[PDB]
Amino acid sequence: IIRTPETHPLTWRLRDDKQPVWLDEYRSKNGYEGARKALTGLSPDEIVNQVKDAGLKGRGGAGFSTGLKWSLMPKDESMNIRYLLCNADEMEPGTYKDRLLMEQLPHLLVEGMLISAFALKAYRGYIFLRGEYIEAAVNLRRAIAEATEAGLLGKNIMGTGFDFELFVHTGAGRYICGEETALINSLEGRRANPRSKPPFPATSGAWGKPTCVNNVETLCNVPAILANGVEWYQNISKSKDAGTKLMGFSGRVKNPGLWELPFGTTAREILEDYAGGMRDGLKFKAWQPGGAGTDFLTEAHLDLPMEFESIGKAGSRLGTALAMAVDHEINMVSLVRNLEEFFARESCGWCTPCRDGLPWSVKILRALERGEGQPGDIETLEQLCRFLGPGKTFCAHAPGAVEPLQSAIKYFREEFEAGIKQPFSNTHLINGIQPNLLK
Amino acid sequence: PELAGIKDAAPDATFRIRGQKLAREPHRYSGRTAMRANISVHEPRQPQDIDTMFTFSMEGNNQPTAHRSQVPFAWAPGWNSPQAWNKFQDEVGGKLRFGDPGVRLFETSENGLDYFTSVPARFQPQDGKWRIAPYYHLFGSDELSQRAPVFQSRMPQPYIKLNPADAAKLGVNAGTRVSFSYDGNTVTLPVEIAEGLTAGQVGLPMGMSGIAPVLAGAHLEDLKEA
Amino acid sequence: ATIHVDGKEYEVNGADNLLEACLSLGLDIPYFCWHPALGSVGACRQCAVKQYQNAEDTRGRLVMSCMTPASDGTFISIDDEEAKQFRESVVEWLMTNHPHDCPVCEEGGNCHLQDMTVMTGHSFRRYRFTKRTHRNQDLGPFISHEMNRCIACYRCVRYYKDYAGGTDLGVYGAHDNVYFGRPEDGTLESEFSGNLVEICPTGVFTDKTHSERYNRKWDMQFAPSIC
Amino acid sequence: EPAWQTRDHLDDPVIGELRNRFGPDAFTVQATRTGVPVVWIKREQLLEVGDFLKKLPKPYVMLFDLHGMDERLRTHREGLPAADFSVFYHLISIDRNRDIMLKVALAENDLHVPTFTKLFPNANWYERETWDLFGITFD
Amino acid sequence: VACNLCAVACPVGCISLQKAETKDGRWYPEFFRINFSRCIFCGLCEEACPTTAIQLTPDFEMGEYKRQDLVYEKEDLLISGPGKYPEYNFYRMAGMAIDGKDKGEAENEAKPIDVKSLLP
Amino acid sequence: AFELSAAEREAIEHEMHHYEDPRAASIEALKIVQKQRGWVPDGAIHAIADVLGIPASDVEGVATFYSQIFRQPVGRHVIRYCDSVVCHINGYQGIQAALEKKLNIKPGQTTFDGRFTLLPTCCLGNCDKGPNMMIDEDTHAHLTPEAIPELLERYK
Ligand SMILES: NC(=O)C1=CN([C@@H]2O[C@H](COP(=O)(O)OP(=O)(O)OC[C@H]3O[C@@H](n4cnc5c(N)ncnc54)[C@H](O)[C@@H]3O)[C@@H](O)[C@H]2O)C=CC1
Ligand SMILES: Cc1cc2nc3c(=O)[nH]c(=O)nc-3n(C[C@H](O)[C@H](O)[C@H](O)COP(=O)(O)O)c2cc1C
Ligand code: SF4
Ligand code: SF4
Ligand code: SF4
Ligand code: SF4
Ligand code: SF4
Ligand code: FES
Ligand code: FES
Repeated sequence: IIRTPETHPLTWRLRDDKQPVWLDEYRSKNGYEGARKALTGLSPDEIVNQVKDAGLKGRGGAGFSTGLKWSLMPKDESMNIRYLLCNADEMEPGTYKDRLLMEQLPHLLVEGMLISAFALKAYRGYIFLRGEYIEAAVNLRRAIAEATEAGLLGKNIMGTGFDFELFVHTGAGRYICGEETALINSLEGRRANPRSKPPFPATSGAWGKPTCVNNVETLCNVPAILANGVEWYQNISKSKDAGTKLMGFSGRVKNPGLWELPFGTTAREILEDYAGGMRDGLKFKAWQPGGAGTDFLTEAHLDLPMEFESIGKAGSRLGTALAMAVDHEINMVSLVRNLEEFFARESCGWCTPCRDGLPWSVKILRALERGEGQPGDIETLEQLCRFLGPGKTFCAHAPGAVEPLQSAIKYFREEFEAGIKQPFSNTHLINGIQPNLLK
Repeated sequence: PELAGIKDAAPDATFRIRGQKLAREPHRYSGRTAMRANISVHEPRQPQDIDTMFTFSMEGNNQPTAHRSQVPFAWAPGWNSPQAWNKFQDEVGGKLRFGDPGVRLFETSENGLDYFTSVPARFQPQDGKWRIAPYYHLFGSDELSQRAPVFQSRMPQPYIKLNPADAAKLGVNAGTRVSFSYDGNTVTLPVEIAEGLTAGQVGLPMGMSGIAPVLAGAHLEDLKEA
Repeated sequence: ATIHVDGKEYEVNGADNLLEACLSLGLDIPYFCWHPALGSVGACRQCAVKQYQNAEDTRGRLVMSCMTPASDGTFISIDDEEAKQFRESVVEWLMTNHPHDCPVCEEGGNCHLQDMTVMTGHSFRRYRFTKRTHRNQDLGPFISHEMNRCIACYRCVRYYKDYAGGTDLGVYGAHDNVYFGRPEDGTLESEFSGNLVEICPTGVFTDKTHSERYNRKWDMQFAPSIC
Repeated sequence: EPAWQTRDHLDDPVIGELRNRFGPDAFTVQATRTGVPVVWIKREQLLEVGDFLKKLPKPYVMLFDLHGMDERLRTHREGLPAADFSVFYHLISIDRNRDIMLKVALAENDLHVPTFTKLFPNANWYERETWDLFGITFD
Repeated sequence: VACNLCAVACPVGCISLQKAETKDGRWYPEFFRINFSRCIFCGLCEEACPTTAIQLTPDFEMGEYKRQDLVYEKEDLLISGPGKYPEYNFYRMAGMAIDGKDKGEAENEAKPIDVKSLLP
Repeated sequence: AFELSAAEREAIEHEMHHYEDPRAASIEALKIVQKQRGWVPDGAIHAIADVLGIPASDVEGVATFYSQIFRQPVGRHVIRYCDSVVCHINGYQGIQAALEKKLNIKPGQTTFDGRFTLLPTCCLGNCDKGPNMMIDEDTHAHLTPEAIPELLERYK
């Protein structure tokens, strides 16, 4: 499969031996041309407007418009100090795209951070990277040193006079750090509790300054827009969501990997034409479209385009667009128990429904796994689904926690009902006291 | 006449809330026929309060809407914690509903004072005299709070504070005992080294046992290692 | 500002949030993490009300009254069925790990958690699993520590650190193992650490000097006095 | 609807009869959980209202109860007339299997009500007890 | 455990007690007196007791010569066994640590997990 | 008794040079102490707090918040096996059983000689090559229960 720069703006300059592309090879393959154009012939407001009308949406999983998020920065000239943060955390299970994007193409991320910092007038930039990506950290630090040596970073970048300093901040292993306000709290050396919005980080983010947080893939989509134009980016795919997207199927498939596809690609082509379908002797049962925090979908939803609006109307979310396939061998109750165990142990502990209701669901699913389920357990799980939704918890971690549980209850209720064997008992008999025999 | 405002600090003993006094104890006060039953099984006469508007019983008023400023305790039905003060306020976190108790004795004067001309000279450390620098302690300087037995475990052990230069001049380290005479009475204390204390001064814990608060600003003689 | 709570019109201060505005009007909304002197953080999720967009609105949306401004022309419901169910569910979640301690707890009869458990109408337990436990710390001669009773409302750390300026109290740990205390055993160094026994809505921080000769709040004879 | 629900009992025919006889503004209907219509009557119309209830087609023939209430400490008096004290009259019609509670509001200084003894003779002891325990004079 | 629920639930107010604590930390009544000349034998204290400590027993023969002797102290009330509830123990339910029962050793309790523990 | 080394103090101060607030170097300071000594001992919290100018309670809250900062002594090599959903589908349970059989310990425990510390961990971002594990700095993919005893002997 040939990868031309016209249709694969992100993964065309990859090497077949999975080796990182350094500054000489990156600049040979049309490197920093968008950065040169943006920092020489374009105003920062012009770059922000170009990103806004290019239709670039957030690649983290929420789909918010990048230009709209950039336009919400304050217009005051007294707010000179500004921060641009790259969310290289990628702690969601089933997500491995930023690792590939930063282990072998770090200069694309560096160029995108440079363009976005010039557009946002961001005086400093940080890459909030997870601590498990050691080789990605090494490659990013080497690329930053190479760009500083070549004058692409630091003071007086290519004669413009714009000063930009880029740092790499390694995390210490917590899933909630990927949330943008919790990312800002973790960057400030605090416990990674999220913050209430409003105020949004564009108004008062890192250290009270205007701050913009963007995913790795969004900032990697930026230089192609700035180098090839808005009209080229709008014409990659004939869908509502513009540009390409890193999609891929994982989990007991023939070719578990990652590819770059235009928006509107149906999920069957990713599973069959790219991942090779399921393995030998295993048939399809379910799939999660966008990582661990998304609703399960059945085989009937496999003929659906991978867009935000299409998966949103199906009762799920596009998410990171890295789908995971569940075969018939995997028990749904055990899978949901594993998911909820992860979600409960990665709670930040700030708010009551997540902190005290996810362990209840975990214990219920543990009992259902061992056949110790009792009547009212599935009702308790449904009540937890209703009361851990959006607006009820302080952040969006717990709605994403209860999405797979409620989708698996909706689609595979016979597996959850098979775990209820024992009669409900909460009390023991106390000798001398007759119980209130409720009927 | 300068203390004439103390009449309005609280209403007199004839003050009533719709004819009844203000209760000192909650409505569910217990053990009234047993708390004194070991002394005598006959219940004693309820203590009369001729001095104030409060009664030594629950036979009184503690309504949050009662027109008064003196609230003995906050209780409302359904609110047993200190959050019942919300029920006792006009707005939550503001003032009490019918004004806070207490009246200022004087207003702000129409005209001010003159400038105090007497600027003191700078501190000069004289040989053989040690200026007493007061060190106050929240647990130990107030007279009656020292008598509280729970404060002894919280009260610091009393040392004397010395500058590093003065302690090196006297040849004393941290923790050694030095003896000094004030008003012809020699007392001994251990030493801590106070870096921030200016030389020529010695630091003393005011209000402790044997060290009066009147010693602040006084001088010390013959302060030497015991 | 003008708000409409449960079909009744009220005039409030627009600078206030909905929780303090409704509490100033005599309405009873359960709350844990909010304090009048500390501000709003939206942690405990107990103060839920149903906000409607306009007067002709049936769906509404559950919002935190402590985090929602009492702006002019607001429409909310406290006694909405879904809001009552959510507040009862929050109390129930707090009760899953709470120890069976009220007879031997100095906060009994003076406990905000007891009052809000009764206020939401939650008296039936369906949780059957284990309750998490914690070791206690020695906090000095004045404050007794009992971390089993904690509901993780963050009022102690907010008061002690942000308000009182203390440094030796903090929150440690993670998801449901959040621990509120000192990094090591020792006396609380703040001169205003004693206000924790009223700031804490549970019996975690208690008056040790009172706990020596303990009696319940209803058994006390009180008077207004000056320190 | 449960039996303990708060009701105004405005569908009671006695409310319509009182409205037709004395006017809509002559009394105030209070919503309670007593299960009976509670009607606040002016003091000067109490004997007229009692006579009208006594001469109904299925009349209120028994004075079930008559007593007082000290309203001075009552905080939740929403939907109620201004009253330092009040006197209530519980009357039963056996032919209707119904009952009505009339209520008269009294100021603290003006604690006198016309006597009900000319209509119901058990009001003698009931008014003596109300005078004894509340200090309300019955003229 | 000297929780004082029986004293406040008494409509006559004829129970008086004071909480004391042993060195292990368990609560107990320092004294416990009941004025039986006032008691109406209504059983509200036994109903209010969360530990089944106070109990009303089938014994009516309580006549006395002097009214002072109807004040029963703790030495006249505390019996040698469990009475009508032979097995209930409040201190196996309470989270408070006492002698022979540490944190996590009560019923439906998990062992305490330190915040310094390596498990996520 | 704890004392920060000169290299540790220099690295921590250089980390405080990177931010406009010295508190922002707390996670990196804890990671520096952990890299130098295997874990973060009790006096290291007060030492880092004294260097950074923040309370020790803040440092302790940060250290106990993050799972990759060890506040208890660990072994000379830390195995971190993924127990998330994709590695559950790919069968991490056989890997965990093989590790528990070879090391004769439970997760969260260390070996008797202090050689290995077994720990579950969140998703390692290598789900397409699952199951995955992370020994001290090396990530191993495509794990099989037969290859675990061979893989463990190369970490002496
Ligand atoms: N590995 C990953 O990348 C993961 C991604 N996610 C995704 O995260 C999503 C939730 O993201 P959140 O940030 O919690 O919520 P969100 O959807 O409200 O915010 C997403 C972005 O939109 C911006 N935004 C939205 N409304 C705004 C406004 N009015 N003003 C300014 N900025 C505004 C925010 O600044 C933020 O950058 C989930 O839907 C899920 O798909 C979740 C878990 C892991
Ligand atoms: C619990 C939670 C975890 C998240 N983790 C990540 C993450 O690891 N990486 C990421 O880019 N976004 C993550 N996000 C989404 C961010 O909040 C935010 O949308 C993103 O970092 C930047 O937005 P963008 O997609 O417009 O670039 C997470 C959100 C939540 C609620
Ligand atoms: S839902 Fe609540 S407790 Fe859970 S991670 Fe978000 S803020 Fe923290
Ligand atoms: S803190 Fe409150 S609810 Fe908890 S044991 Fe004490 S009195 Fe009971
Ligand atoms: S110790 Fe008390 S004040 Fe602190 S979080 Fe827990 S319940 Fe709230
Ligand atoms: S039985 Fe006696 S002691 Fe017990 S509550 Fe009744 S009157 Fe009081
Ligand atoms: S007898 Fe029972 S109710 Fe009374 S104080 Fe003792 S434990 Fe409490
Ligand atoms: S009081 Fe509003 S969420 Fe806690
Ligand atoms: S699920 Fe194990 S590496 Fe992602």
